[PDB]
Amino acid sequence: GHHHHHHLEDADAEFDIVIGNIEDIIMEDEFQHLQQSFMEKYYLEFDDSEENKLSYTPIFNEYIEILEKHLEQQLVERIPGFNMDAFTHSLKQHKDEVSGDILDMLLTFTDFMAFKEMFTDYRAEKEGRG
Repeated sequence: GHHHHHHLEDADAEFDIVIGNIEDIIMEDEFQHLQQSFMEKYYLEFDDSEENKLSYTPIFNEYIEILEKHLEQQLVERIPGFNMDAFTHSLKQHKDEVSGDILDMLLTFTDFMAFKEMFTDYRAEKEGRG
């Protein structure tokens, strides 16, 4: 890992979809549950990854795998509580069953206040917070 930039679209529509909604859901997890669920059903009911040209196939898989991997371990060990990041939902399967609602309820001991503080600051500012 040693790059940073945005591009592609027509090749991987689903990617751009989750990407945009991801930066937005950063404030609300539920939002992702709905959006993601939509793209998931549509995608699964259409095609899968490993698409695009012969160069995009690997470049895409690697890239996504890199971020997904890092964010995966982070989100997994995150368990902040309050609607910190929906990345978890689209990360594994669906955190809708238990989001900031119940999570923050008990995990209130340390809501996303702190977690999101640094996490969001980087994640958001990274996706293009503004």
